[PDB]
Amino acid sequence: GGFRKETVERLLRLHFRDGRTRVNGDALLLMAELLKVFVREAAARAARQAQAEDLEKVDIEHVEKVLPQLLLDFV
Amino acid sequence: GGFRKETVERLLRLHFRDGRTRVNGDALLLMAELLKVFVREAAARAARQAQAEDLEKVDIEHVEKVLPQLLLDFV
Amino acid sequence: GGEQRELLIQRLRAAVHYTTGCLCQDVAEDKGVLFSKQTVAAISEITFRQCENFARDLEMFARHAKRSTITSEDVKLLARRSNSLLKYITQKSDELAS
Amino acid sequence: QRELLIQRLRAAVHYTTGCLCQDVAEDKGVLFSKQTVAAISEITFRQCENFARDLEMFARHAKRSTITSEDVKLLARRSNSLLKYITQKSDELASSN
Repeated sequence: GGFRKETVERLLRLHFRDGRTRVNGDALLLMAELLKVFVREAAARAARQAQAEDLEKVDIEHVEKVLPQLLLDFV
Repeated sequence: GGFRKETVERLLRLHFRDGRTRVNGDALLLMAELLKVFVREAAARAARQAQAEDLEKVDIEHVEKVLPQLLLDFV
Repeated sequence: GGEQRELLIQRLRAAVHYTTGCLCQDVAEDKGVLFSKQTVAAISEITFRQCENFARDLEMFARHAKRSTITSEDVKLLARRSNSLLKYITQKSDELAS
Repeated sequence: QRELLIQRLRAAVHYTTGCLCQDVAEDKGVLFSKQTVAAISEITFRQCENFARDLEMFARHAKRSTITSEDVKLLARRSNSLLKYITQKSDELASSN
């Protein structure tokens, strides 16, 4: 139904700068949720941008168009 | 050129949601400094875009072109 | 050597690509559109990349509180700028541990 | 009242922005239109809402009602160069004595 705890943990560990850093179990589940929301937002806004153009197929242009606002919204 | 600590403090207080919230002295001075870097970075990037366009004059279009990325690095 | 990290990176990219594919499949049904394989892949790459900022922030938000272990409090702080999202994630969290 | 306060602060930011842009103009050998300076001033004014609310939340995160250099450094965390610059300014201040 979404991202796996182990995938999310590995994803984060990839970027930690401190060898001390750990993540508790519920933070992981919560983060898996947040990552799910972000993918689905990326997808919906790209979709949104496409049928706004009266197109049923979403292309990389639609993705590119909605990208800046999507990222600002997750800052 | 620079922001006065009194201006900076009133700017922040405008938006504080908690009545307890305060700013210490060094933080005010640091924030003034951050606000000034922000302005200069905005101006410099807009100047850089205009020059890339082979222009000696910076217009609002140059500002709006650089804004999304700028907001990406001042988060 | 360094190629271990690179293999780990292609692994994680591929795992994110699969889940992204799954999630995009759902959105394409609700919205009744089609997501080109190129689009799914791009959304996946973006998402993978975005984990760099999430991770950096979680780590620093916890450290800010003098904590080595990231908690649900840190993850909620990630959602602060958005009241609807914060509420969603806040709700998710209380829906979790309970 | 609050609205007059807002117009006061917009005007003060706008004036200070004018000064900074003149510095960048000369240094870079470009001219900034009045509208450009206006636009930058307004962006900066709007940004403060986020800066303020983040700082407040960053301090509350650490259980503090008072915002400190630490919170400000955190605000600069996204750019490595920016974080480096603010940090240095932070360190100069703390060394005040």
